[PDB]
Amino acid sequence: VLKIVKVYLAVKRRIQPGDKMAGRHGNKGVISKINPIEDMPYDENGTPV
Amino acid sequence: EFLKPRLVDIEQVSSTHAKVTLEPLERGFGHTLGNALRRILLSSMPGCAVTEVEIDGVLHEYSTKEGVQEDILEILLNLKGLAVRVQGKDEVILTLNKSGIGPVTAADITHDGDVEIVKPQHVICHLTDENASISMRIKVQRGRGYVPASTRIHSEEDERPIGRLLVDACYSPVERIAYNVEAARVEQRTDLDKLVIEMETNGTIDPEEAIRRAATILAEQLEAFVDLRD
Repeated sequence: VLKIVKVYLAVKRRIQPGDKMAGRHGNKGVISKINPIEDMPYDENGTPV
Repeated sequence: EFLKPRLVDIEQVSSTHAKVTLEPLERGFGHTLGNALRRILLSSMPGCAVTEVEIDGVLHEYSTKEGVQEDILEILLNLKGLAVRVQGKDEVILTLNKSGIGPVTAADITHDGDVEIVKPQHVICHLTDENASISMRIKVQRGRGYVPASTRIHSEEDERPIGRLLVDACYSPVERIAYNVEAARVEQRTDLDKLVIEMETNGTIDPEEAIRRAATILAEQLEAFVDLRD
């Protein structure tokens, strides 16, 4: 081998349906659907979840 | 038989937060109109947002400038929260140039006459060196909803300039919409309700113009339903 050329690729992956995003206590699960902000349940304050 | 809801006092708890109330609303229209307006506001409102960032010194998102206390990534993540409005034109290019030590804030940006920074204490970054100087060119444009990092690159077929920084533009001027239906008392008849909407926005839209935009969009949607084409 004469020379080594290493190139580093950076990808910024965003969470999306299928990502096994799991809780701390043994909770599991995949991202079901990205439903919009205003379709989220909201309290009396109107704060979505 | 049906009265028409009327705009009454639109109080300002703050620049961000405002209460808009509709007094003469008939039975069976409180929660209906409330949901209507809330969905329209959170779903479709024009808003000004940062799309492209051009920092003079750094070459890419993960390359960190000498002198600053923050990664260029964190600088972009703060630039997202820039509360800016433009009403003279659709797309503008703000310029920021600051040297010396101290917290580089939004107020330091060279503003034009058509651009307003409604949050002129927004800490963009921290410059921690006398020699170090930060030079930003920030593209702020109008839009709706949320445009994740995947689309405008197809409007130009790859970012031909290098060192350009692409940012998830979140144009939503509003962040909280809530409606409450309360028993309003007026001399006319006996059963009417205040529709009181709390709206927390980024200070870039007036509550009156916001509700007017929402109502106009809803009316345009109901245009087809008023007159069924088949």
